[PDB]
Amino acid sequence: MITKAIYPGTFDPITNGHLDLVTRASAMFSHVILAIADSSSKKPMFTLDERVALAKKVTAPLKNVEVLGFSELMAEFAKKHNANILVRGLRSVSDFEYEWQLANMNRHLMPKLESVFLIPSEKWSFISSSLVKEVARHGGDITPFLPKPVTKALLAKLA
Amino acid sequence: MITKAIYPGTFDPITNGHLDLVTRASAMFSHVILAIADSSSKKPMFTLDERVALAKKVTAPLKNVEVLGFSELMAEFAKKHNANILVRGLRSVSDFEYEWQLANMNRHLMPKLESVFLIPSEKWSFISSSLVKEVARHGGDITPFLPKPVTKALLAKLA
Amino acid sequence: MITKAIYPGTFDPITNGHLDLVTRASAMFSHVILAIADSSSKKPMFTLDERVALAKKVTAPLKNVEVLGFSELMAEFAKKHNANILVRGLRSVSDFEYEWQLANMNRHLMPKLESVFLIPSEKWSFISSSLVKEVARHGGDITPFLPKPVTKALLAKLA
Amino acid sequence: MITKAIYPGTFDPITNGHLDLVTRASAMFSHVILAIADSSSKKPMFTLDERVALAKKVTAPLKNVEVLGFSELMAEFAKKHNANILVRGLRSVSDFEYEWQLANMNRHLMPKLESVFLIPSEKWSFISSSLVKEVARHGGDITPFLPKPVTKALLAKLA
Amino acid sequence: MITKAIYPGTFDPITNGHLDLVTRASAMFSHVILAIADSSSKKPMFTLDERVALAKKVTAPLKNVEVLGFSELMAEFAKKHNANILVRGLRSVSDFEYEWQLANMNRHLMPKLESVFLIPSEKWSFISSSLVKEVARHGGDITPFLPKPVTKALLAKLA
Amino acid sequence: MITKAIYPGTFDPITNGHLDLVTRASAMFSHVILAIADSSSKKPMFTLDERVALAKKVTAPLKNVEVLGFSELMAEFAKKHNANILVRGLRSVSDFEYEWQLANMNRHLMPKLESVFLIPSEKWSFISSSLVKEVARHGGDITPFLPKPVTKALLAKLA
Ligand SMILES: CC(C)(COP(=O)(O)OP(=O)(O)OC[C@H]1O[C@@H](n2cnc3c(N)ncnc32)[C@H](O)[C@@H]1OP(=O)(O)O)[C@@H](O)C(=O)NCCC(=O)NCCS
Ligand SMILES: CC(C)(COP(=O)(O)OP(=O)(O)OC[C@H]1O[C@@H](n2cnc3c(N)ncnc32)[C@H](O)[C@@H]1OP(=O)(O)O)[C@@H](O)C(=O)NCCC(=O)NCCS
Ligand SMILES: CC(C)(COP(=O)(O)OP(=O)(O)OC[C@H]1O[C@@H](n2cnc3c(N)ncnc32)[C@H](O)[C@@H]1OP(=O)(O)O)[C@@H](O)C(=O)NCCC(=O)NCCS
Ligand SMILES: CC(C)(COP(=O)(O)OP(=O)(O)OC[C@H]1O[C@@H](n2cnc3c(N)ncnc32)[C@H](O)[C@@H]1OP(=O)(O)O)[C@@H](O)C(=O)NCCC(=O)NCCS
Ligand SMILES: CC(C)(COP(=O)(O)OP(=O)(O)OC[C@H]1O[C@@H](n2cnc3c(N)ncnc32)[C@H](O)[C@@H]1OP(=O)(O)O)[C@@H](O)C(=O)NCCC(=O)NCCS
Ligand SMILES: CC(C)(COP(=O)(O)OP(=O)(O)OC[C@H]1O[C@@H](n2cnc3c(N)ncnc32)[C@H](O)[C@@H]1OP(=O)(O)O)[C@@H](O)C(=O)NCCC(=O)NCCS
Repeated sequence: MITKAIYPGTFDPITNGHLDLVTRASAMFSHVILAIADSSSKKPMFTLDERVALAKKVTAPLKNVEVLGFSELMAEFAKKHNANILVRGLRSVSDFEYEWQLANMNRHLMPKLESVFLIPSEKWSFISSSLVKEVARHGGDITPFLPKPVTKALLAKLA
Repeated sequence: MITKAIYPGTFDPITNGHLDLVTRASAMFSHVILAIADSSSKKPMFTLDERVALAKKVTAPLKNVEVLGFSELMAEFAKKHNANILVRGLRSVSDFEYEWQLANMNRHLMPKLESVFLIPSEKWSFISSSLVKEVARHGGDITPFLPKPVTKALLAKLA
Repeated sequence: MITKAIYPGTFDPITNGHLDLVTRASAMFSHVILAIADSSSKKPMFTLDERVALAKKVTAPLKNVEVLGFSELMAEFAKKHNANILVRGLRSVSDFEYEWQLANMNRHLMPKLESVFLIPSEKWSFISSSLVKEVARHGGDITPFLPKPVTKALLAKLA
Repeated sequence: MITKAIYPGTFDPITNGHLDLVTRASAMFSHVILAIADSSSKKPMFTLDERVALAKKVTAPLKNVEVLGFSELMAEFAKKHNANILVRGLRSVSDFEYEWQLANMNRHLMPKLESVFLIPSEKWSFISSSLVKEVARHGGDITPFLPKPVTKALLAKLA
Repeated sequence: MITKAIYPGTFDPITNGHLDLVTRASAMFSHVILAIADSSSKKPMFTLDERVALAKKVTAPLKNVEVLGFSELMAEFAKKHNANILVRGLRSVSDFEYEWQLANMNRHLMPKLESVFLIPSEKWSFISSSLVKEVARHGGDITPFLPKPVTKALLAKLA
Repeated sequence: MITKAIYPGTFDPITNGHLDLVTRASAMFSHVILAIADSSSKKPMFTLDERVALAKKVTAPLKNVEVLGFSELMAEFAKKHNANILVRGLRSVSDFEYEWQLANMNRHLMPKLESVFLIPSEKWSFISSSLVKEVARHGGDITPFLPKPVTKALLAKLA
């Protein structure tokens, strides 16, 4: 039996929370696409190419993980790649509303794609990317929250 | 790659919500144990044997689902059955607290068992077993909420 | 156009929160039944007759409010009284889950009965009956939380 | 006894969720104004005139519903129209905070206007307008979520 | 300036979460009473004397912490001890409702006593005493969740 | 024993909710800095100097409160001022997520700074600054929500 899962997000940038979730998804499913949405209208700090390069560095040890950027409808991209499982995180109760909305919308768009949720380790659940960037903008130490090469890119982006 | 998942609960009795979640788990994983906890101290309405018999009737069409009752530590039962994935439902934000507590406890008890969460269909998410029993006690129609043989057993239990 | 609303609860005992909600419902609808469920299996402190007598004293100034005790299915009682609107309170986010479950169940039981929700005044929203009783058991002052005759009955019940 | 209710919102555009709530309000109250706030500072996709025209098409079968655009304080508009009831939706727990804030503010602005809340059908509760627009921008099917003429206008707005 | 804080609870038994909160309160305030409510009607597993003895062992290194059992109204006990600050934990969003209710009730009972809240370390926030006892009843390892002497007493209580 | 607390925020502008929290913090701690973040990237309505002047007027009666504007990392500012306690508000469950994220981030940035939370009076808990500004923009009365001199400045800012 073969599961092809998609882990979609803007990953701007990939964090230690994302790394925990993709590592766990990697262990459970045959193949995982870490799918990075262009999200142009959402004004990312890093370009799609920069985000893809960071995610590849961070997920390199995971054999059955593939990083792909995409600009289309997520449901269309999943269909294209024959994915049948969408994996998303729930850091705390507050994440539930939007995951429920997305999962219901995706149910309409691609009835065969099942959404499943993982709760990140307690080490990473409080991590908000906006707050990490805010701390970085003020020169605060963000090394615990991001992979090494991500910390390096973020600091460079802000210097 | 082979996933053996456990879907544990008291299932007192199995509802259309449980049926939706086990059917979806059945489609995703190689094998699913629908594991019914004795839960003696939690005072179930149906005996363990009655609950196992109902769950077998309701899950009979699902080839790769096995129904087993258990009285021990859930983590010990999973280890015994070489399960590596625990599947649980999240009906709404309110279910998150207890799933987060259980998942963290289970992480300590069996570090290799991953917990994953499914959100039931909008058709069934509002279903509370206590409220279904309350309605049944007052002679109200509960046919939409439970499989046919479960409705039959519940009505008999209450007549 | 004529609205007959039902405001159902265990009212064990009626509080200043209930009084605020029934007073507001009284102002909006043609007629309001303040319907007191027997709720025998839920072990009320006050008998149904005691609860009905307290609610009558407290709602006496409200011309178009009628207090009735009932032991059947709430939906059946509403049908019996030709009620088309069920009014319930939401004190805070935490009350939402159970109101959503009840409203969906009631939708199945009586499709024509509409449930509508009021948020109690900030003066009363934090009031929990269990906590008021707990404070009363320890001789603490509960006069702000209950109508005068209710405070009198509760104190007598506990002396 | 006569209830004039106001159902205020930005309605950008009116959705099947709004239609469900206004239809239910229509059944309960003598008259309903579906009041569309200009909300200029909130940058709507559709002009006020476009939104009013869509809401009129969608609410045409409801005899006692009137659609009006307004740019002033909602409380002032309600006073102007002698409305005594404000109806708003609660899709899930997450909507509670803002409704509680608005209702308290409106209590100060117009003490006689009562706010009352309806929970939309399970068919529509997960619908977020931002997410529907996002799906539409990517060419995904949004026909289940919006009335036919709204789907038509949205698609045209985005082509 | 001198702060005498009270940290009240049933402490049945004291956990590593309680220890974290009392240690932090100890660092901030001049004196802390760790106040153990008899809570007879709430059916504790450990007697008041057993709970007091466990809390004394666990808080012994904290110079300015005093452990006292009490059976009266918490507000009366605080007044008796001239406490002006009540410290309580918030493990997650789900704890907020009851703390808000208690704090408002305590405001009425003793207007000069201020309630203040601490969030436990991420190491301990998921710990539920009921779930720890449930795991202990089934022979599971609970050593990470309770101080050593508490683990010893609990195991003995259950053997 | 000496507590130096910091109460940080954008205070754009200071509200009666902030005044309640700082007054309570003033009563509990030896010294309180009401610290106003420049928050340039968050586009405040009032300049930092305007916000500092308003906060000084409103906190003038509080002997042990000092108002200071700052543009750096909050943790760095606290270290600079030898603060050991950070005080923040929790108006309702909805505020918990962001306070938990901030508190965890601040734990990493300055391990010795303890965060503690106060719940504002029921009089002020529903107050949202964005909604007060929205009401002010439409000429509605906001006098209950802001100190007198703040109402004066806001009205002038909007005329
Ligand atoms: C991109 C897409 C997957 C959303 O992903 P995402 O959650 O926004 O991406 P990320 O996990 O990397 O995080 C994005 C932002 O929202 C936050 N976020 C993510 N999940 C969240 C949740 N469930 N609740 C609240 N915030 C959340 C992120 O943390 C980040 O905020 P931050 O910058 O402060 O960290 C989704 O919109 C998508 O499928 N895009 C393609 C177009 C499409 O198909 N749209 C319709 C899908 S139904
Ligand atoms: C049995 C066990 C899996 C819990 O399962 P469960 O969720 O209670 O079983 P069910 O899904 O059938 O429901 C049980 C009751 O709690 C409710 N419930 C289930 N999940 C819930 C959630 N996350 N939040 C709130 N309520 C929930 C159920 O609906 C039911 O209530 P109801 O009678 O009104 O319907 C768990 O305690 C267990 O693993 N037992 C074995 C012993 C053990 O190992 N304990 C330690 C595990 S960390
Ligand atoms: C009685 C009935 C209306 C529920 O009412 P109720 O909310 O329990 O009655 P009250 O408002 O007086 O409060 C009952 C208890 O639950 C609490 N409560 C009420 N609404 C709540 C909410 N939505 N969320 C959490 N707790 C709530 C009450 O405060 C009280 O607890 P307390 O003793 O600490 O104060 C309902 O079960 C009923 O319709 N009974 C008749 C039988 C029936 O038809 N059942 C099926 C209906 S779908
Ligand atoms: C317009 C007004 C009624 C708010 O209405 P509204 O809820 O924003 O309008 P809609 O229901 O059509 O939705 C507006 C946006 O916020 C969302 N929303 C609506 N209610 C919500 C809730 N309670 N919680 C979270 N989001 C909500 C909507 O879905 C929409 O977001 P989307 O574009 O992703 O769909 C209100 O601000 C108003 O009265 N305006 C007039 C000026 C005024 O009087 N202001 C002070 C009133 S106290
Ligand atoms: C005892 C008293 C302080 C409550 O304390 P407490 O929170 O129940 O005591 P603990 O922190 O040790 O925990 C008690 C139980 O409720 C849980 N709990 C504690 N705080 C909680 C919260 N805010 N939300 C949900 N559950 C909570 C505990 O974890 C424990 O459950 P568990 O056995 O699964 O672990 C309170 O009722 C009191 O002041 N008692 C004296 C009498 C009185 O004055 N009453 C009126 C006070 S307003
Ligand atoms: C400024 C800082 C303290 C945040 O404070 P703040 O909460 O935003 O300031 P205020 O209390 O005056 O309110 C700011 C806005 O967010 C809202 N808000 C405040 N606390 C909130 C909460 N916990 N949840 C949701 N919204 C909240 C405010 O009400 C206001 O919104 P409004 O304009 O509608 O009223 C924080 O970002 C900071 O420390 N800044 C300095 C830079 C830094 O060190 N960053 C990293 C800290 S971990």
